[PDB]
Amino acid sequence: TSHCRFYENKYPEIDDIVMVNVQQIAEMGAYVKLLEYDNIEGMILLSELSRRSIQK
Amino acid sequence: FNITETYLRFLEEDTEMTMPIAAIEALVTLLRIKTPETAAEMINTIKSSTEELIKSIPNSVSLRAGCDIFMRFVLRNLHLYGDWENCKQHLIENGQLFVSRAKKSRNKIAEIGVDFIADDDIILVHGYSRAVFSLLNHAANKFIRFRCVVTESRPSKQGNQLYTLLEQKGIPVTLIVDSAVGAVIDKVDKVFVGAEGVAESGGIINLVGTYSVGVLAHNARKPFYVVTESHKFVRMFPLSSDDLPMAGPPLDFTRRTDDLEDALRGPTIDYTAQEYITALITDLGVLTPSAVSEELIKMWYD
Amino acid sequence: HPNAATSDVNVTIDTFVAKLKRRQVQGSYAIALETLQLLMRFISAARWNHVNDLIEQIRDLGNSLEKAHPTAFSCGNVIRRILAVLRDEVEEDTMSTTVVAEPLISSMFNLLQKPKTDYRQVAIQGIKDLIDEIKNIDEGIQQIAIDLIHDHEILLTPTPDSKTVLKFLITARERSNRTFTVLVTEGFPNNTKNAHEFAKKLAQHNIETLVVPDSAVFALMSRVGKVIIGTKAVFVNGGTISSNSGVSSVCECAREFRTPVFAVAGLYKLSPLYPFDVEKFVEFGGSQRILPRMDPRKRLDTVNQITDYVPPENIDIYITNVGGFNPSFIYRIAWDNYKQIDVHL
Amino acid sequence: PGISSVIPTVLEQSFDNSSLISVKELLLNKDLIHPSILLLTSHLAHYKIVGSIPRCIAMLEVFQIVIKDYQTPKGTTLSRNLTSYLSHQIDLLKKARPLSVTMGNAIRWLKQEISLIDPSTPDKAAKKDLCEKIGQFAKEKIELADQLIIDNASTQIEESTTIVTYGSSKVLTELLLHNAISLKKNIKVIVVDSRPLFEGRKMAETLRNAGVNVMYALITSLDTIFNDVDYVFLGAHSILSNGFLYSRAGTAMLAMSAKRRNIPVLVCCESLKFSQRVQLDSVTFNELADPNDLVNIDYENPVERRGNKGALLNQFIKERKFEKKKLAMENKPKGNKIGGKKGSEGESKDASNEE
Repeated sequence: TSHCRFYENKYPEIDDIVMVNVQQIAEMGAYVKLLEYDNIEGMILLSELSRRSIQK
Repeated sequence: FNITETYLRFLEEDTEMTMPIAAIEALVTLLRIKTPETAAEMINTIKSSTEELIKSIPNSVSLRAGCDIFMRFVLRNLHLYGDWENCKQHLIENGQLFVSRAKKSRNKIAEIGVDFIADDDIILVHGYSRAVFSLLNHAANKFIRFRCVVTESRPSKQGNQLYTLLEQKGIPVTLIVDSAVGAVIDKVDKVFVGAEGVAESGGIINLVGTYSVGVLAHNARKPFYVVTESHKFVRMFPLSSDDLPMAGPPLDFTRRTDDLEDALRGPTIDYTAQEYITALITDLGVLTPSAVSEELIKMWYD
Repeated sequence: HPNAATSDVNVTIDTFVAKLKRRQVQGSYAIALETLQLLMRFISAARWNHVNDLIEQIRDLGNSLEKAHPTAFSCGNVIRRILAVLRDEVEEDTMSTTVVAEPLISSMFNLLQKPKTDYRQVAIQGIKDLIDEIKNIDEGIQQIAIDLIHDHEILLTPTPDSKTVLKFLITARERSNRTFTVLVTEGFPNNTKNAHEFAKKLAQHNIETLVVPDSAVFALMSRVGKVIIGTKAVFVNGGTISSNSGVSSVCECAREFRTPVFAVAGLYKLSPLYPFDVEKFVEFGGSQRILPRMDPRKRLDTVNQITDYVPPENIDIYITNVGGFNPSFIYRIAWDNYKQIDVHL
Repeated sequence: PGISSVIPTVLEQSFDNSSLISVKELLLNKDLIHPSILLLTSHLAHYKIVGSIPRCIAMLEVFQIVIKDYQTPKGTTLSRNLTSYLSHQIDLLKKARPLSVTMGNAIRWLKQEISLIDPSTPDKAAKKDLCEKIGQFAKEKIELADQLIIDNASTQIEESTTIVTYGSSKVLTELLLHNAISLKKNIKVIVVDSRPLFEGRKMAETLRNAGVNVMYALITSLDTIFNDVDYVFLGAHSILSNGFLYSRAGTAMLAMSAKRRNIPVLVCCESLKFSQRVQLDSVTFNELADPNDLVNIDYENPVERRGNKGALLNQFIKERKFEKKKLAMENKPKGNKIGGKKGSEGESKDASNEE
């Protein structure tokens, strides 16, 4: 079974960097699992995700 | 943080404040507890609330549409990407602000939509929508040249109520039955229909019959109308002649009886296509052909 | 709002009014030109200083013009376009003065949520742009025209009153290998002479002309393939004001037969205000032109109308100088030329 | 290029909007011509399977292969004769058989890409990224579009459905298969087919191979299964900015029938299928092959028989012409679902500004 956080603590901090693997999009943004800080889901809203076909 | 209670509180009230508006206000209040910034806690909670609303809903999509609109608005809000408090404050503000907007919309309607009335033209208002009634009242106030006509509608006696309301004004009133509408082809000049939801392009949800009316209008080449204020913009499209979420069963051939149990079952809800309607009535400037779809496109980008 | 503020700045308003009323000006193009000239005069002379106040003044002027004349639309449209042009620049200026601007695309919720100065040159440029747009409509459609009608097929053509339509027809006719037959309806009390002229031109142009009495449309409809409206003005829900008389019935017939109805006009003829009715827009001609006599003719109240309205139903496609737009699409085009607050004056 | 014209059959008095015939049998081929393209042409000359969607994919693949094969020369630069080559290829394709809007769009995109990357960049590094980008594009503007279509279908289609289709609309077939096997629901699927093409038959065969209950149909009647039929998707090829559809065979007839009886029709498409060019009749642009599909007396395609049929010029004046692509109407296909999920065909070019 694949679990357990990468660092010492379970929950991330402020200003730190994480890599995410996407599962599903639309309606909210991306409530997706992390590959840098635990397998528990972390969410982005449809505003901070993009800057500059986005939904494609 | 409670929505069933709110739903219970509002069903036959309306009049002063629109049914959907109250719901929107409630949603705003809910939002303004768990902070819009913390999107992890907030959006999930919103979704849960929507689910609850759906569960509590029998025969409606309007509330759902409203909440989707609210969500969209919220999403739009955070696009300033600078100071995070001002946006939050703005979000907090936009609830009673929405209510306020309604008055303004009504005022706008009372100025743009009052140009339509001509020499000897008989008006027939379908369904129940406050905006249409307000428009009618404003027309009466102007004293152009008209006739206000009612119907024999069948949900929980709505048509009768409408007729009674009309009586208050004083304007001479005669009635049209759901069946006896067939005789109307040119005598009643223009066919007006009130809305309880506006979808993509021409898609409108009301009460116990609109599609047939539209068809009749098409046959007669009559001007068909959709009349509303501003709170009903949906992303929806049906496949068949009619397709909707239903609590009242479609074509329920009732079980073998002799002493009566359950019988009042059929298409309680009605949709209309793009081709049948000639004019769209909203306060948002003067838009008609397919502006709502464009608006939706602008909003969703999905 | 009539003339009161205008002193030794602008006088030509009265002249414009005169031209509108007694008809010394003829053809929509000419009207448009006049309007452009008026705008130029306004720009080269009037005092600016403030921007909002200037905008208000312009709005007032527009209102006054509307009050003066309704049957002219091109004039109005041009003004509206110019206003729209001004507006973007104004917005840009405001954006600079204030100093987030754009998320991804042009978006809604702008009406719910809260959104020394130079502009004269930009206004001038807008006028030039408008002029350019006006220049030629036919030199922009005739490439999407010799594309629809083909060999051994038959046309039905009402309203030869619009100068564009005739030209389009001529362009269609140009070819030597292609052959087609043309039916031309009259429209008696307002368009007979014009129709005759058109017929003559067709005859000259080495094409098989067919003269149609307004009654004999029905006994030849089995062979009919295409319908073209000779419109003069365009509206919000796709609808069009025609260049007078004898179109509507033909259109209805076509609809009944389910026989193709095309619309040829131009996007300068495009108006950003809805046809709330037909009664306020369409005017009547002269009752004297049908029947002579006067003293016993008090009893003989005769009815004749010039202009014609067609519903947003019998119309199908609008190929413009830009391209092929549709009745349920023209709103966006209108918006692209005339902006939000500019519609309501 | 080689050899052109020198072919039988008259110009035809009825219907001659486009030229009718070509290169089938190879003799004296040029040194620089890639054989893959030739092979493709040979296939298309007598093709049964592909239609609109897979053709474009194949073309893309071929282009990718060509790119892989090609390196920056010493004398001529990377943007020196590539464009010319592309043009030549396009011309060859035209000569072979008229093409689709999707293909044109792809070509345009390629051109744009070419314009983008400056010739001063390292060559090896350039195409390494370019190929990746192309792959990404392919993934997005095709497979992802298909996925989106599928998801649209999922929300919309009711709890188990009777489905009617026409042609060889590969996406729709895939969707059907998914419905059958992946999500698992009842699939009473009805397929119609004409004489000249055995596309419908092929589709049916494929369905059988996957284990699907299919109803086979021909021209003589359609209504025999209707008068019961509940939900219908139509065959697709290309869309116009009118709100109309330029599609294959008697789909228009089917649509008309649907309009007449009970329920309208709906079509789902890719977001890069749309054009900005417009037309409104089956006389505008006709897609033609040789009048030989009905010369052989039914059954199979390669037979070679002795009988009676074969009088194109032999007897006292006889013409045996046909059409492949016809005009589908507007008032009846109310539904259009793309990469932008939801909308109507009444909104004929609402996505053309956004892209």
